[PDB]
Amino acid sequence: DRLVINTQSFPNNYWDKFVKRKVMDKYGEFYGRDRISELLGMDKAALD
Amino acid sequence: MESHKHYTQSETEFLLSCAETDENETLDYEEFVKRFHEPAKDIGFNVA
Repeated sequence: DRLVINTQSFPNNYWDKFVKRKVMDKYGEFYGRDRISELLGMDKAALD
Repeated sequence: MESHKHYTQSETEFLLSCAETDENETLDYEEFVKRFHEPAKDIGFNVA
């Protein structure tokens, strides 16, 4: 399951599609915004 | 100090000022901690 985090379709079946951003808010401040974003597979520049 | 990310700039600079260093612009954390952490332990426990 180390891989499913890098997978972009994280909880595809699980209806809370929202946990990537929840985790981003929870652990962004300490562990590095960019490092946590790359661990979770999402990209701030494309988001903006 | 800033890699720990629990310490703000004010706390970092206060610890810098309180810290004592030799001519090599270097400090010893063992001396620092034995000077300050252990004395605070029991008084802080009493306050708690």
